[PDB]
Amino acid sequence: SRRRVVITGMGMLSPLGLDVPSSWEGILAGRSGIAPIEHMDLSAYSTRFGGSVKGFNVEEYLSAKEARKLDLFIQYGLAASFQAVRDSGLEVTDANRERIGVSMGSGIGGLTNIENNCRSLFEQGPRRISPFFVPGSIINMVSGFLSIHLGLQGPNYALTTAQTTGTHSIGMAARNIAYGEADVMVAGGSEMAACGLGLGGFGAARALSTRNDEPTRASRPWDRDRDGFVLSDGSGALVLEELEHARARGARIYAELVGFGMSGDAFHMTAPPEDGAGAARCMKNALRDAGLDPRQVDYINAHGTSTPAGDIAEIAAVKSVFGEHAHALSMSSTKSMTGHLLGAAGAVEAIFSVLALRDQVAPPTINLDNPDEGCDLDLVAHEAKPRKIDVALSNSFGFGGTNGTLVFRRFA
Amino acid sequence: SRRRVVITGMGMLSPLGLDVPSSWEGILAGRSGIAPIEHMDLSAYSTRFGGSVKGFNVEEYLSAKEARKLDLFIQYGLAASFQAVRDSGLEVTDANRERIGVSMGSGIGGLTNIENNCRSLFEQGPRRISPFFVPGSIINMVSGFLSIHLGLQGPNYALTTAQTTGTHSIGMAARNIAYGEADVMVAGGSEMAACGLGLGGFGAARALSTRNDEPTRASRPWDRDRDGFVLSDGSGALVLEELEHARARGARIYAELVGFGMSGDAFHMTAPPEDGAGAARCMKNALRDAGLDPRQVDYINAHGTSTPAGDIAEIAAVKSVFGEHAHALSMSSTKSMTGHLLGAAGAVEAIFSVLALRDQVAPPTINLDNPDEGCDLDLVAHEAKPRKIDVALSNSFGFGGTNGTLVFRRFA
Ligand SMILES: CCN(CC)C(=O)c1cc(C)no1
Repeated sequence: SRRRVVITGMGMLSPLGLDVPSSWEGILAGRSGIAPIEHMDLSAYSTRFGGSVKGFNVEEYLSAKEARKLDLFIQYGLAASFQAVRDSGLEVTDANRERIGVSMGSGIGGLTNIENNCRSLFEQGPRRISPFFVPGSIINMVSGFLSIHLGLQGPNYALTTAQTTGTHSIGMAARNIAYGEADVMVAGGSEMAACGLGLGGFGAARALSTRNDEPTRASRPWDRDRDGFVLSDGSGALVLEELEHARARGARIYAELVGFGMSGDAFHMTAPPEDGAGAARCMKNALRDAGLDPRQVDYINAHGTSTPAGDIAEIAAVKSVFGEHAHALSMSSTKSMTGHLLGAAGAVEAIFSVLALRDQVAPPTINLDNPDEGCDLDLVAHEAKPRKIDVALSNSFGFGGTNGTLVFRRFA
Repeated sequence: SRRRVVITGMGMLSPLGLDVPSSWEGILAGRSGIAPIEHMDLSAYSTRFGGSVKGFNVEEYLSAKEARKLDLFIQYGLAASFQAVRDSGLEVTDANRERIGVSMGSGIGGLTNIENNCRSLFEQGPRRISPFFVPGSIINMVSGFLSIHLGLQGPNYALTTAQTTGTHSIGMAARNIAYGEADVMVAGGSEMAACGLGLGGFGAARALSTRNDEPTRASRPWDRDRDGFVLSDGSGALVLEELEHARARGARIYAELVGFGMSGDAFHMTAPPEDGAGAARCMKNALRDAGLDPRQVDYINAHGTSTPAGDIAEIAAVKSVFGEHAHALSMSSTKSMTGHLLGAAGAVEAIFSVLALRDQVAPPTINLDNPDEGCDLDLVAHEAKPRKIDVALSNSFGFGGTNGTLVFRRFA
């Protein structure tokens, strides 16, 4: 047997906001966080826009001196984590610190630091590389810094599964608690891949929208005029907690995490199979894990990246899994508003799935002006839809064909 | 309920060889894999040597057209993975492909490729960034490419926990099998951080030995004249398999994985605590997980990096965990010969621990000419020691205070 895992705290930086409630207000209003990227000469680039975090003040979290040691993606991960831990009300003590761990990940890690240190290396030579280049750039330093700052001695690790990172981080942290290796985990992901290297690297694969004239209309999941994903920055963290532990201290419980699925497509380095067979296996594994029938799902937060092949693969996968229930659930892509936060996508979208449960509302897929061929599900086009939601899924389908699904259920 | 996990296949690239038997021959003969680096000009660097993989032929594994797309860390991880799967005798079929996954990790991943593309970006422009920049560099793509080549549809992920990566990858993969999420996992790690940012960045932290004039003597764990770690490249992969699945197909079983521990130090971003308190918590977790009396431990493959603080912290931790039995077990650092493969260290060292069990021999700590203050355990100085080994423990410690321990034992 297995213990129950609940969500007691959430934290976020996104293109919509510097916290969860500001971000969520944007989501339910259909607001875009996408804009031309500033303080960068993007003249030579085919994409000049994305989802930046606006007005982030790291000195609310760290001293200037500690922040100078860390890449932006680590700053963002620590901000969401500190928010989530504050939101949980949890008191770390000598009696529980060995039972509290961290799994905060990233898909691409420290590109901004790699750029700035490459500048020094190329121009001046290796003796100008920062002493903090390695520890301030490696993906496990959100978990590392958070554990040092809060005195967490539980399991300490970091996943990196490209665009699936946040989903896998949360699911695997839930397993840690369910199987008794921890009582509390801080889990999620963070990403800062604006930089030239993110825009240039994805741009070279022609993976990005190039709708430079109308950045807010670029991310248009399942719309016939979509032309690839929009790159976005930020972070999501959840406090996952064993249910009896949460009840004993009088925690506020947002929702229960009942299911976690994983699969591999074993198909292609970057593209999904046309029928989303892997995504279907992963959703079926998550529902089996939750002991739920597909007919019990009310709301899906899609991966919904605005890539032609990805978006159609998900429709096929959902039709395959859900059969005569596929039209009754509501499925939306919040990436229509946030863009694609890569390894943090699954983290912020797990939060939006939990808030869909709290508020009984399916967030919109904005920009869905002309659904493409076969995109005839309830994709919540344009405007948020109040509805009954007992069970919400969140999907992430990333490079290497790596798939993750989380199942959340209302708690009372 | 929790299933038993055995080792049925192993694969490796190291500074001592292009497979496991050749590497292990070097280990038992006390041979150094460390030499001046030939693949780039290091005259401006304070460290000009390391553990390179010599004579690697990627066309033993993959077409030249595919290999040109992939950072060396991916090529090394695939080579070790392919060797491990072949060594296992396992046949992937429609009946089992959903139950076989992969967890191959890296500390830094494709830094060579990111550096080369950053040079293109800065000197020329984004138009010269490779289309394969992202899928040829990011850490999850060992697991990704391996799954595509062999048709593995089970859990597909990657850890990145700095120098603890290979140990965490193997332990977490064992938990997948133990808890019924998979029947077979390919798990381990790969690293190739020997580029200007890697050598420069560890150099700027003054973390590396600067013994340029005698590279084979540079790595000297617990020696009073040690002056930092030696940077090394390669990969380890193991096929982990549920016991009854291995028995059912008549697999050759090398050893059983009986224990896994993690802990965070919660001490410092890069320094280990002097008393080894986090390492001790991690080993005690692993020994309890294995249902063992600490006196059952015969052999410890130490982290043993040849840093002043790391090496003495490990003595303190072993004395704290094992008490008077600390004087009866044998503990060695194979990094004395291989150097520090960073995210691959725990993977190659897990393999060396399993071969210590197969061959009933403790590998030597070479270069241990003058053991430092308090370094008065059996550290198998200079020469391999034939001895009874029923239980072997492999330790890793990393940036962020992240600790892993694996416990292996002979299978009958
Ligand atoms: C054109 C050469 N090939 C196919 C063998 C490749 O580059 C290749 C194989 C996989 C997997 N991804 O890409």
